[PDB]
Amino acid sequence: PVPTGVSFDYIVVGGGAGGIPAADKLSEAGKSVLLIEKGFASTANTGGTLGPEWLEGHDLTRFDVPGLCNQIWVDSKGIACEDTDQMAGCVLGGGTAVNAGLWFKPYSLDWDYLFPDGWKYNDVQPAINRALSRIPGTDAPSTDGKRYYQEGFEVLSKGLAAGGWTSVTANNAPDKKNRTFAHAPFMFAGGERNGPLGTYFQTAKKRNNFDVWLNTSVKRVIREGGHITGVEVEPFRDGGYEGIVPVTKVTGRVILSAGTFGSAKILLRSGIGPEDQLEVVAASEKDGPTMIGNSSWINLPVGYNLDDHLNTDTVISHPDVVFYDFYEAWDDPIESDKNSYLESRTGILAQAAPNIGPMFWEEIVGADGIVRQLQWTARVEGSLGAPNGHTMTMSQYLGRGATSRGRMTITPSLTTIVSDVPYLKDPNDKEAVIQGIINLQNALQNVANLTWLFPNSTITPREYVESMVVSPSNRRSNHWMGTNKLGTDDGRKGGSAVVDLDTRVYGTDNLFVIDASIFPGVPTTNPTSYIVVAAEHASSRILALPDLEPVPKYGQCGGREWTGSFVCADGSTCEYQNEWYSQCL
Ligand SMILES: Cc1cc2nc3c(=O)[nH]c(=O)nc-3n(C[C@H](O)[C@H](O)[C@H](O)COP(=O)(O)OP(=O)(O)OC[C@H]3O[C@@H](n4cnc5c(N)ncnc54)[C@H](O)[C@@H]3O)c2cc1C
Ligand SMILES: *[C@@H]1O[C@H](CO)[C@@H](O[C@@H]2O[C@H](CO)[C@@H](O)[C@H](O)[C@H]2NC(C)=O)[C@H](O)[C@H]1NC(C)=O
Ligand SMILES: *[C@@H]1O[C@H](CO)[C@@H](O[C@@H]2O[C@H](CO)[C@@H](O)[C@H](O)[C@H]2NC(C)=O)[C@H](O)[C@H]1NC(C)=O
Ligand SMILES: O=C1N[C@H](CO)[C@@H](O[C@@H]2O[C@H](CO)[C@@H](O)[C@H](O)[C@H]2O)[C@H](O)[C@H]1O
Repeated sequence: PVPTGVSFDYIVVGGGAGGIPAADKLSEAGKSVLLIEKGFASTANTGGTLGPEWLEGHDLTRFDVPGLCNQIWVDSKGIACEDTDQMAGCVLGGGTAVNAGLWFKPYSLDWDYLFPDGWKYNDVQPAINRALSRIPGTDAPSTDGKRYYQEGFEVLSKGLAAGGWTSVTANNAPDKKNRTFAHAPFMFAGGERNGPLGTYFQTAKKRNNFDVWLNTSVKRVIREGGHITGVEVEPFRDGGYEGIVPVTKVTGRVILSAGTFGSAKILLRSGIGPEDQLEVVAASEKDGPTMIGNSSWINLPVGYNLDDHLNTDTVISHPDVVFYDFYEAWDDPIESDKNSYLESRTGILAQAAPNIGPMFWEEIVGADGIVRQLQWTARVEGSLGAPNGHTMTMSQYLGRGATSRGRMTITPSLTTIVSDVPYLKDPNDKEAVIQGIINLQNALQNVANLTWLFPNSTITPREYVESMVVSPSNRRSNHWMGTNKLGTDDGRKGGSAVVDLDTRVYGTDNLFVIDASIFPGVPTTNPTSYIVVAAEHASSRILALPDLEPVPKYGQCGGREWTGSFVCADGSTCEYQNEWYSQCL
């Protein structure tokens, strides 16, 4: 039930990695900010209560404890988003509430390579410095600075060093991403998940010019032509709001932080995206009758440029490797570990599940002269059906420089699907994957008693890869990006860009997108830190824009090539004439 007289300078939709820092920075500016979130309170510091019984009374939830982070894989109900075919957090904090918490200071090349000018490394470096001040990493999240069950790590790390790879502290040497290995850095603090929920959101929630609406889903933005007047909400759970909440007249702005799939969905429901997809929404049961008319539609490649890390698992077994069962930690945690975590915030439970071992990287020049970026995540766990005890999984991510891309589309149910699988469309992407496995095998070839289970010694790396099914189900990294791509090439004219350098949606004066969806591709690394940095950076670009200026009566307020204000001065309205012209009348 949305209140009589309330409006906001900024409305930020979605409480994830993009939305929380954006809403924090914008409310820090003194502007009035409303953060609308689908899900409910998650970590205890947001007032979340949800978790196992051994946490009861200890001021902790399932979202606070690093060693419980893998529960999401066996118990996601009411937490994971249901309007997508992939894995996403639909609680407050979004993906940062449920992810493994890996946190990386950006590799400069990622911004220089992926982004146009104004977003290159020189441009976002102040933003990088802000994000890493708010959240420095720690590669030793146990509050005593000790690390636990490192047997496996020491196995692989010693192996790698002998193979010619160099130890770094990853976030002290962000740019050393080639033939490098490191202790895994996390956004944890005080032995707890922390992150954006622990920093950005906490400073925000203290401000009286800041408001959060939980349990509230944004159906779409309401707009007259290219000017968004408000956002339309319905309760996702009891205590959510039903209605249309306005933004400050003329001057007010909306930011879509709902995620690569969620923000794209909202745009489509708002009559922004490819014709065929808008036409799907228009035909739909839920939205057909109330959708904005097809003459107000803005055609942008929403859902194109779908990107993710290509994940390829590898498994080894070594006798010194010690498995820890983080799943049995949900119900019946080993008591001394329960104890050191609850009293001291120390021990294996202050580390993310499963035990996340050496982190390492290399860059491989392909036949096309394109440098492709590999990241490996070693963790102590079976993967391909290898048994859990002495195994370690080594997961290769194919990152920046990969050329393959997919597409997201929307169902008649208004749920999103990955309908064009992104991975390995281009042969040189595959070559990098194969070469990386070969390269790793070379590094680890002198390690005694080390066994290759996956691929086993009788299968070549090429054969091993060639055998694998290429599908999001077994190959996704849950790093989905790119559906609202940021760029200078206006999508209305056939370009690939959904939003411009200020993250403004082409065809609008006040609508912006800050989340994973704007990245032209995936970075070297687990993307959360990058997404926070992009929010630091985008919110500053937005904050430095001059206030929007209404058009005088008879002036042009719209059209398919219009760059300007879409909103009219008092005493006139924007009126559509044709696809190239709207006038204030
Ligand atoms: C479990 C898993 C493991 C991962 N591990 C790592 C890791 O260790 N480190 C790393 O850097 N990254 C990791 N990631 C990647 C990461 O979680 C995402 O890339 C990142 O959090 C996405 O940022 P976002 O702002 O675009 O979207 P999100 O974080 O998903 O935020 C979207 C938010 O908007 C809300 N929302 C969505 N639609 C609507 C709507 N219509 N109305 C209102 N609210 C809405 C959602 O509930 C959610 O809170 C992992 C993620 C997964 C799922
Ligand atoms: C959002 O919805 C959640 C879940 O429906 C509400 O959280 C529950 O609140 C009741 C009583 O207030 C508690 O007994 C439950 O333990 C809570 N569950 C969880 C998972 O937190 C929450 O109150 C709602 N929030 C708002 C603002 O309406
Ligand atoms: C990353 O480091 C490795 C090793 O330092 C580089 O490997 C060299 O690659 C060139 C061709 O790309 C070969 O001709 C050399 O013989 C390789 N040297 C070794 C020791 O393997 C690799 O090129 C580096 N990657 C990038 C992108 O700079
Ligand atoms: O960034 C990530 N970080 C973590 C850690 O690297 C990954 O979690 C892994 O995700 C796998 C599922 O894809 C699980 O089988 C595995 O146990 C779990 O640790 C996650 O899928 C990936 O997106």
